[PDB]
Amino acid sequence: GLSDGEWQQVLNVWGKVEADIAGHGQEVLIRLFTGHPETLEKFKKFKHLKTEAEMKASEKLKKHGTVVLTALGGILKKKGHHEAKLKPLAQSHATKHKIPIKYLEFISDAIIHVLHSKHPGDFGADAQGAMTKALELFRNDIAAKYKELGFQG
Ligand code: HEM
Repeated sequence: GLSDGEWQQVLNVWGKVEADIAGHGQEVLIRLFTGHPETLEKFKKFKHLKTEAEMKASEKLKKHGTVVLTALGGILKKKGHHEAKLKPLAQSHATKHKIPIKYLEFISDAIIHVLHSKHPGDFGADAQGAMTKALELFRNDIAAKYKELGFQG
């Protein structure tokens, strides 16, 4: 779905993430939860966090941020051949935690927002378009697996 140049733009900005993956992950989750509070309800560990300030002080939230962006990074680095890396993630988010595709769109938006905020010089208009396409491919392929797994997403 993406050109070689588009994947380069994706992996270029992703390199910036790997220098502070916990900080990025924290900011992504806080953007998600504050922008779409219904998503917070999915997390038994975190839904007690009422405010952005409480979220920022949570070590466990930050650690989960690391887990999320580590998994996403592994998937992005597989470019268009990401099915093997994506498979276990689709499975867990269709069974252990049922996460609607809409919420994956919300976190996609959050990722794009955080990347634009922290690395604008590596995330101009075209790079943002490339990442948008990469995260769309991600959601589309998860959705396809969801259905096989019997989850309407
Ligand atoms: C870029 C998208 C996402 C990625 C890469 C991702 C990745 C992960 C990973 C690696 C785990 C731990 C292992 C696993 O269960 O698979 C996890 C757990 C979890 N995810 Fe996601 N996730 C994403 C989006 C979401 C969204 C949008 C929600 C809810 C709105 C969500 C809800 C959860 C919950 C509730 C857990 C368990 C947390 C815990 O153990 O306390 N995920 N996720």
